[PDB]
Amino acid sequence: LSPEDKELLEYLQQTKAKITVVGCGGAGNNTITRLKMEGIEGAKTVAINTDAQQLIRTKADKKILIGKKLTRGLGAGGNPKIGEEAAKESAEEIKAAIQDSDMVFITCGLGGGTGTGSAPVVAEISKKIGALTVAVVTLPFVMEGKVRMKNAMEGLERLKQHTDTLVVIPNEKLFEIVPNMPLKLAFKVADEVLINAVKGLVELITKDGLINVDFADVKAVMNNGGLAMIGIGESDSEKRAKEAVSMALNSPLLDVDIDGATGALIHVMGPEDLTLEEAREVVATVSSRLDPNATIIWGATIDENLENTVRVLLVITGVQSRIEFTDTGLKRK
Ligand SMILES: Nc1nc2c(ncn2[C@@H]2O[C@H](COP(=O)(O)OP(=O)(O)OP(=O)(O)O)[C@@H](O)[C@H]2O)c(=O)[nH]1
Ligand SMILES: [Mg+2]
Repeated sequence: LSPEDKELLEYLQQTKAKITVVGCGGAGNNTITRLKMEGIEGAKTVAINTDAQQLIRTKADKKILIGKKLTRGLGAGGNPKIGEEAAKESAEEIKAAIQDSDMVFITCGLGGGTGTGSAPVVAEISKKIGALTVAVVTLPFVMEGKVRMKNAMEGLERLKQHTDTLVVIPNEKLFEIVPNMPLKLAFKVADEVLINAVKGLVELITKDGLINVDFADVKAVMNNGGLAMIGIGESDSEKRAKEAVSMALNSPLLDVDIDGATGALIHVMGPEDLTLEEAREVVATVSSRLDPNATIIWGATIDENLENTVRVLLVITGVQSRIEFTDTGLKRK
């Protein structure tokens, strides 16, 4: 290289796109494990919990047992305050774990004591170190009781204070996707949605695809994405790309008016025969449903575990004005 170049390269050296995914509580830890085992691209995984037993059986690049002096390696028993105090107690360790991150993904299942309580603390620390802070969390099933939904919503309120974009997935809507779903499989299905949402969002930024997704653009949109929701769809039919995005746009997980949506992140995933043309048809379809001033970031990657099905992950941001926070869950305005 040359004097100018060599300098630049060195510059690229220091700077980067350090992404860290943090899972809190059992649900959060279970998510991290899958990401680690199936190997999420260009992202560090961190699992944190008060329950040492859940944490020891968890797999991640780093593990932080929080609340040692407070919970003595035991869970929070559903007490959000314990999870908060515990996270506060381990603020330094958490900070060390996510230090130097350009972006931090906080994932957990709201409703318990650790995830609900610690998540907002990890988020605050994440912002203090200057990382684009994004959370992907789930709301509990109705069958879990009002108390769980209350703590969840309360935690969703605290969380919204420290995040740049807060993606919320209502588990209850999972029953609308698969009506005859056996109870013993509810959480196995939720696991799948969570993984597809987090991995899908992360790899959209880190995985080489048929088109380049710029990190600066991703910042611009997530920096103030506010409250966000997702849509998932896949098809192998004649118009696979057309059906997939149609499914995603009609997904019950995306329970809200998207016309006022400020932006969107679209991740098209398919087998080796995936073409840029299909990707564009997906974007075009979504583009018409949102405000013409909305910013749309999109990518398209090959997933060899797809055979001949195309998958579409939709993330609609800035929809908090079309939503209201009740202790029974989110309600459409
Ligand atoms: N996807 C997924 N969701 C889960 C699973 N188990 C729990 N949930 C959901 O996640 C919510 C929080 O539960 P946990 O993650 O177990 O709780 P925790 O954060 O560890 O908190 P404490 O046990 O009270 O210390 C529950 O209300 C369920 O909605 C699981 O294995 N997978
Ligand atoms: Mg626990």
